[PDB]
Order: sequence, then structure tokens, then C-alpha cells
Amino acid sequence: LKHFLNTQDWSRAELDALLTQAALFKRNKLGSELKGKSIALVFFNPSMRTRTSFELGAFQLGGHAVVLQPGKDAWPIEFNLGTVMDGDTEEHIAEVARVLGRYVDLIGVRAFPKFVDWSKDREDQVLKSFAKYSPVPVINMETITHPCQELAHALALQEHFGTPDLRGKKYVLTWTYHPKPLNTAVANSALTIATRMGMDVTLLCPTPDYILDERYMDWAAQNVAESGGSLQVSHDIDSAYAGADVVYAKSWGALPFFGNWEPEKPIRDQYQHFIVDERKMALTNNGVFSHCLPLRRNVKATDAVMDSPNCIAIDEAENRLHVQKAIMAALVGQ
Amino acid sequence: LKHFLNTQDWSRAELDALLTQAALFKRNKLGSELKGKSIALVFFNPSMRTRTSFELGAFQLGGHAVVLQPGKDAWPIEFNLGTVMDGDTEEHIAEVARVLGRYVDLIGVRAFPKFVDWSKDREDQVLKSFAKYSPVPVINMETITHPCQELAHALALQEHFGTPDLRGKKYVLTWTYHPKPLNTAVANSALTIATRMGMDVTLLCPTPDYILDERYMDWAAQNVAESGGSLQVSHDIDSAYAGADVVYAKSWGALPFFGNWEPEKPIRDQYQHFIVDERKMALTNNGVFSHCLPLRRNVKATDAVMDSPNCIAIDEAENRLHVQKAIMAALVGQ
Amino acid sequence: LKHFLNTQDWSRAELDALLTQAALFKRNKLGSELKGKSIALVFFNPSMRTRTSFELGAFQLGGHAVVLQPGKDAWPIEFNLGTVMDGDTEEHIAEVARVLGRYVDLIGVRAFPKFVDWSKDREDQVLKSFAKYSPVPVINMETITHPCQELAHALALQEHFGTPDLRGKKYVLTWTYHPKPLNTAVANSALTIATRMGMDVTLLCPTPDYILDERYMDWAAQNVAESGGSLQVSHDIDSAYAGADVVYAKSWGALPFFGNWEPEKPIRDQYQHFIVDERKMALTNNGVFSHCLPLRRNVKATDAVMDSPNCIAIDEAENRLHVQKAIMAALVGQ
Ligand SMILES: CC(=O)N[C@@H](CCCNC(N)=O)C(=O)O
Ligand SMILES: CC(=O)N[C@@H](CCCNC(N)=O)C(=O)O
Ligand SMILES: CC(=O)N[C@@H](CCCNC(N)=O)C(=O)O
Repeated sequence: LKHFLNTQDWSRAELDALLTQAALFKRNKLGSELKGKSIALVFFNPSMRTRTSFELGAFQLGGHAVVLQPGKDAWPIEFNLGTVMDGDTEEHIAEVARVLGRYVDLIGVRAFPKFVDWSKDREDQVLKSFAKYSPVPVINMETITHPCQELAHALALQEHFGTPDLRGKKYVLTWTYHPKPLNTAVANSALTIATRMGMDVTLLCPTPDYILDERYMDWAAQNVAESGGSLQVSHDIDSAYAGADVVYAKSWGALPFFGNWEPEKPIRDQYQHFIVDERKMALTNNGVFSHCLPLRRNVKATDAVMDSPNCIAIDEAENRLHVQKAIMAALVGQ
Repeated sequence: LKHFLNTQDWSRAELDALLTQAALFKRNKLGSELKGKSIALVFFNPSMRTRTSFELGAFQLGGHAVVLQPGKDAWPIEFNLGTVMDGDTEEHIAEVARVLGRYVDLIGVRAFPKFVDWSKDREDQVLKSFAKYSPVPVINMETITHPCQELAHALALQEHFGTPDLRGKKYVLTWTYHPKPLNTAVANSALTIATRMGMDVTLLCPTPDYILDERYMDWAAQNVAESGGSLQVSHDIDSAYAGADVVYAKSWGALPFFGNWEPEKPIRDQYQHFIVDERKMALTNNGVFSHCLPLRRNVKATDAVMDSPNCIAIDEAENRLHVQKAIMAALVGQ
Repeated sequence: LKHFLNTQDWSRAELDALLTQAALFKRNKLGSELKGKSIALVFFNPSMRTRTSFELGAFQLGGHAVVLQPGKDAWPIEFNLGTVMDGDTEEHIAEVARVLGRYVDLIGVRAFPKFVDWSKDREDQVLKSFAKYSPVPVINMETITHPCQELAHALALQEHFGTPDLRGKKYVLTWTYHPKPLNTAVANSALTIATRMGMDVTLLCPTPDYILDERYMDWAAQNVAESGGSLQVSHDIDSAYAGADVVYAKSWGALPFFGNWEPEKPIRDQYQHFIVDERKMALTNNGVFSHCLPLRRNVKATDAVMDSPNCIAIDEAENRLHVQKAIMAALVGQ
């Protein structure tokens, strides 16, 4: 059974095929690839774009999305094995995935880390459990990685430069400020796809404490060696932005401070200057800027940057619809 | 770009065309006017009829509605310009409207005032912001006016009297009791459409403190002068109801007490006799009664009035479906 | 007007016809029985399977389900007659049912008891009120009985034994532990359908305090006398399980302790051994086991029992989809 948990699990040929189908769907949006089929969108956290794009995607392909929010409308789920379920959880994922598998053709899952302990969050328990027990394909709608965002992002870049081959371009993945520590998911994903695409990637962040989990630094390394691009970690803003072709911003809390954010708060506040403004963007090679959204203006990026013709954030957001339809079409087959 | 923010922005010919299309949809409910199209229903407040009628309307015309509730499932939105988004809001309407505009063909918005300060609530910031940033038509699902209710109401009246021309009929818009101060939206709308339709309108309320915002009193005046009807404010129940052809009730808090309801509470409680009962209705010319719903029985209207053959509230509620389908059909064109 | 409030209101012929149509829908899932039609799914409590199965059912038959949650997205409803609505409730069921009746073709309702006083909960006020005021068929999605579960359960049993005639089989409806007192709905329903099907039923529970409401004990008696099966109450585990063909577990709070659960808590805790394990199941005649779900593993049933080839819980859960489509098809006719 083939799932869409991470682009890293797919071959370059398969990913290129997904991106091409995405481009095709963008030209002809209505289809019958999901005629009479259905997808269960399981959200453990908030969403606007994700719920909307998947729901519309299913509709445009003749299918139907059922939106579920455990703990909200659906019942809370247990993932640990062998435990005595006498707590808050009402049913086990083993039953949840099997039942849904009798109803729907696809299951999408969004579940952010709990932020109590990265040791457990990095295990991707919810996602892996769905994939394990589900008799139908599972799609990652964002957990500790955000593969759908990777392809929406990649497609937007290919559309911007007018070519699928992004090798040679200087890609800057920069950390940005936010009054709170966030998931590293989008950052992990950006690093993964930018390298897989063979670009010269620079992970710009304040201190070594903000470097991403080794798992992804390693995927990136393997990606570079096989793509022809390069990987580099930087802590100097100006040297990073210099001659960049793409600037992708994202904020996240330092992994070393998981479950103990009290002390990291004063640490992030000292770098609220990492904000992407006209000044920094002026250092790039007429580079494009984007963010996965939602974005806090004048905090992560300035109004001027967000409104510049170089900002492709809206295009990337739109592409979520097309890339997800490509993913759902690829996973079904009945 | 044409939106449906208020009936006052539309010409009488356009409104008559909407009402006629509504009547046509009521005769033939299934159609293809929205085939493959979609509408994003953004609810900032509660709804049963509105969400249901729009959702079914989209379905019956071959389209699909995506229901969104910011702060609930979607992310909280910022509307003020240039501010440093370091508060509760996660993203700006500029991004929200632009992204939705890449997904859907129409955007409906429901956002009640905050009731903290009428000076800001009367600016209709949420609605206006959607219309400003959205690349697709925006529909008012109730903010400080309720235009969809106006047309549902108007159609019901035309169906009751068996004619589109309501000129000559005596229309009584009466305030009614409610343990809490409410939005003036429906009242503002009732006054607007009743005058636009050329009826002899009487705004019956307890004291001059319950008179509606000048904006609407003025729209009404302009409407009367151009329709041939009349406008009058009254504080005497019996003189108002006398010879009335239509009685539309609605409760609302005194604008002069916005943000300071503590003292107005004892004021409204002294007029809990404004309730629409058989006695008052017996003073009318075999007049019809209606309320926009939801209605608290034995508080706003008595069980006897609600169950009388003269009450057309259920018909008006039904018409919300037909009028909204007419509105969505008029706004799309692709 | 025909509703689906309880299987007990239907003749055996009608129920057999429903089960047969369910079997037919399971073979050919897509149809046009609900083409252009719609159902309003009103949930006063949580749901995953129910909302999903009904929503998908409507979709597969060419219709559309509108999901509503009063107090959540829709407005809170009043059911008592003649009262002065100056409390929390915003509108009366009389208006709610009539309005929905102008929009949809079917109305499903899920409303659990309040657990404050069984005298009032057993009156089934919400369900009965919808049926009373609705101009369209009403479907019980679980209140104090769970008829849709009965048919899903019955069909699964018929599929297991390869025959619609379950007469002769030994059926054991056993109480099971749960850290909290639950609704007796599923138990009441299991007892009702097992007897209606003519099986030899044994109501196994800890003490006479856990015996179900007389209403259902009596339905069961009437059912046995007319079906050829039998009814028996037991408090001894081993004697009950012995030679059983079917074991259906469900936990519920003692009716005599409604509104006063403080003292029953220590009572249930003394019987946490009623858990369905391999030991008890080994006492049966190669019997099948099932639960309505959601189920707390190692509390209501052991992991070994839930994973045994004899557990048909997933099949029963799947059947909810097919039986409900049969029910909706039977109730519509336009
Ligand atoms: C602010 C916050 O928690 N953001 C989330 C992402 C929101 C979803 N975005 C998307 N494009 O799908 C984060 O990962 O930090
Ligand atoms: C009680 C309350 O807040 N009511 C709202 C209206 C509810 C929506 N009605 C409708 N018909 O769309 C009010 O404007 O006072
Ligand atoms: C735990 C709890 O409250 N359960 C509910 C039932 C949940 C719905 N199940 C179903 N199969 O439709 C009960 O009746 O006890």
C-alpha cells in the first residue's frame, strides 16, 4: 500500500510525475479521478487552507470529503499499544483506522506535535499509526513534515522560473520571528524539497540551537549528494541573502527547548530583526519570497515585502489545491 | 466587481430581477447555474438557517459550499492595516481574501458587531475588507445589515398579497423584548427594504433612544421620496398597529448604550409588553406577522401569534434559500 | 408520515425489507435514490461513525447531508411547550423543525440523555418533538434507543451465519465496565432486535440494579412470544457465556442511580472483571463478539478479543453505512 507521508519516501520520478499532474489539473480543474470516491480529512488541529483546498479538490474530481475533528465532533483517539484505556481517550486508532477504511477511499491526517517533548513528537506516532492500521492510502496534511506544502512550493518555484529544473538557483530557508515557538514541520519540509530539487540551500537561523533535527539535516545531505546542489547553515543575515534566488521564511521553536519554552522566549525576542523586509530582499538576485501562511504581517515579513511583485505566497497557497488533487489521484485506483 | 453587500447598492430593477429569479428557483429548484463552482461560507458567529440554506443552495445548483469558522476551525483574522501582528490574530484579511479567491468563486461572510463600540461596529470593517481584498464576489450573510433577509422577507410579502407591488400597504416595523440587547442589523434591513418597496412604514419603538442609526433612517427617507411610500417613527403601540397590513418584529439594543449595557438593561425590561400578541395583531387590517428567527416564544411573540395563519415566518425562512440562490447566480459568470 | 424512530414501530416484514435493501446497497453502493435530495443531520452530542456514514450515504445516493450541531454552530433549542423563553434557549423546536422541513427531505437526530433524571430522559422528548413538528421523515441517530445500530448489528450477524434466520442461536447481551456511567440506548436496542429476531437472549449484568428499563424488557417479552426465541436475565458470567453463539457487550449506568452517580461509581468498579476476554469467549460455542464502538481496549474488551477472527465489530460498523442508506431510501418518495 502506497501512502503520501513524505516526499522523501517517493522517487524523484514519482515526484516529478505528481508535479506534472498538478500542473495539468491547474489547466483543467474538473475531472472524474475521484468519481464516487471519498476522503476523510482528520484534523487534530486548526486549518483554513488545508480543509478548504482538500474539500474543494475532492469536489472538483467528482468525490466527497468528510471533515472530522477528534475531540471536537469525533471522539478522542488513543495511539499507544497495550495500555488500559481508562483515561480520556474513548477508542483506539486500530478501530478508528479500520472503520474509516470501510467508509472512505483515502484518509488525510493533520496532527501537530504536543510541544511537551520532541523525543515523542519526532516519532510521528499519529501519522504512522494511521498508515499502519488503515486499509486505504493515508495523506500527511501536516504533522512534523508538510509534504503537500513542499509540492505546492516547488510547483510555484517552477512556474516562477519557467522551468522544472531549479538546479543552480540559490535557495535561502530563513527563520523568522513569532511571539511563540512553532512547529518545525514546514522548515523540515522546505529543507527536504529544496535539496531534493538540487538547489544551493542555505539554512539561515539565529543560533546553532535553531538548527533542524538531524533527521532532516541528513535527508538534505543525501538529497544534495544525489541532486547536485548544496547545503549550508548560516547565522549571518546579509551573507545568506546575498545573491539569493529564493527566500522562504518560517518560524519555529528551538528543538533543544521543547517542553521548556520559558527560557527560550527571551532568546527568540532578541532576534525579532530576522523579519524579512525590503532591506534584506534587496540583497538578493531579484529573488522571490514566500511563506506557507498564515503569516503575521510586520512580524514575520513586512507589508512591503508581502505586497511586492516578488512575493509568490498567494500562488503557492493556490497550488496546494492542484498538488493535493494530483496526490489523491495517484493514490486511488478503483 | 459586483458584490451583494446591501440592497441599497443595487438599482430597483436589479432587485426586482433578483426577486423574480428567486420566484423562478422556487418553482424549479435544481439547476446548473453553479455547476462545478464553489462558495466559501465564512461564519464569525452562530447560524442554522443561513449555513443550511446557502449550503443546500450551492448543492442544488451543482456547486459546493465550504463552511469555515475562524477562531473555531480556521485561523483568527486581522483587519486593521499596518499594525504589528503580535497579538491574537494569526493572519491578515489581505492574505485570507486573496487565497480564498484562488479557491472559490464566491465568498459569503457573517460577522456580528462586537457590541463594545458602535462607532467601530457601524464601519462594517469585516465585510468591507472582504469586498476590498477579494478577487471574487462577496455576499453579506449578516453583519450590520441583513440584505439576504430583506429579499426573503420581501418575496414572502409579495407572495402573501399576490403581487410584486406593495405600494399602499401599511408596514409596521416594531421593536420587541429580549433579555439581552441585540444587533440592529435585521431592523436596519427591514426599514431599508420596506421603504425601497414603497410601503407606508412606521418604526415603532419604546423611546427615541431605540431609533436606528441615522445612516438607515436616511436611506429610508431617500427610499420613500423615490418610492412613493412614507416613513414615520412612533412610540405608541395601538396607534402604530392600527390598520397595519404587515407587522415585522425585531429586538435590538439602544445604540446610545453600546459598550455600556449595564444601564440599558433596566430600560428594556420596562417595555416587555411590546411583545406581539393577539391583542395588538387584532388592531391591524387582518395583517400578516413575521420575524427573522430565531424567536423566543412568549417573549418576542406569543404562541398564539406564532401559530396564527397570519404568521408567515416559516415562509420567509424558506425564502432565504430561493433568494440566496438568485443572488449567487447573479454574481457568478464563468 | 412514516419515521424511523425505533425498529419496534416497524413490522417484521418492513425490517426484513430494510435489511435486504441494505444488503443490496452493500453490493452496489452508488445510486440515485436520493438524487437532488438532502438530509439535515442534527447532532446534540459527539459522533465520528454516525456523521461519516450518513454523510457518505447521502453522497453515494446522489443527495447531500448538512451537518448541524446546536449550541455549537446552530442555535440552542427549546422543547418544552408554553414556557416563557427567557432562558438560554433561543428558538423553539416548533420553528426549527418546520423551517428545516422547508429545506431538507429528511432529518436525522442524535441526542443523548442529560443523565440528571431518567424520568425525563426516558420520555425521548427531543426525538418525539422532531417527529411531531417535522413535515418530513425523522431518523433516530441515537437517543435512548439506537435503531440504526440494531440493523447494522443484525445484518452483520446474518452475514456471519450466512442466513437471515437467526432463530435458535444463543445471544448474550453482556454489560461491561467503563470508568463512567453511560447511556443504555445501545443495550436497549440490542435487547430489542435480538428478541425481534427470535434468538435465545440472555441479559447478563452484575446486579438487578443494572437491568434495563421495563419498557424494553417488555418489548423483548412481546418480541419473544411472537418470534419463538426466549428472554432471560443473568448475573453469573460463566453460565451466560456457556454455549453462546453471539456475545454483544455494552456498558451503561444503573438507571436507579440516575442523577446520583456518586454512589454507583464504587458499585461498577467492583465488577471491572465483566471485561470480555479470551477466557469468557472460550466458554461460547465458537461465538462471535461485537461492540457498537467506540470501545476502550483492555477495559470493555481485551486486545486479544478485539483482534480475534471472531470479532465482527468492524463489519458491524461498516454496515451502519448500508443500513442507513436503506432507511433513507425507504423514507423518501418524491
Ligand atoms: C502558526 C502555526 O501554528 N502555523 C503552522 C502551519 C499552519 C498551516 N499552514 C499551511 N500552509 O498549511 C506551523 O506549522 O507553524
Ligand atoms: C438572537 C440573535 O443574536 N439573532 C441575530 C440574528 C440571527 C440570524 N437570523 C437569520 N434569520 O439569519 C440578530 O441579528 O439579532
Ligand atoms: C462512550 C459513549 O458515550 N458512547 C455512546 C455511543 C457512541 C455512538 N456509537 C455508535 N456506534 O453510534 C453510548 O451510547 O454509550
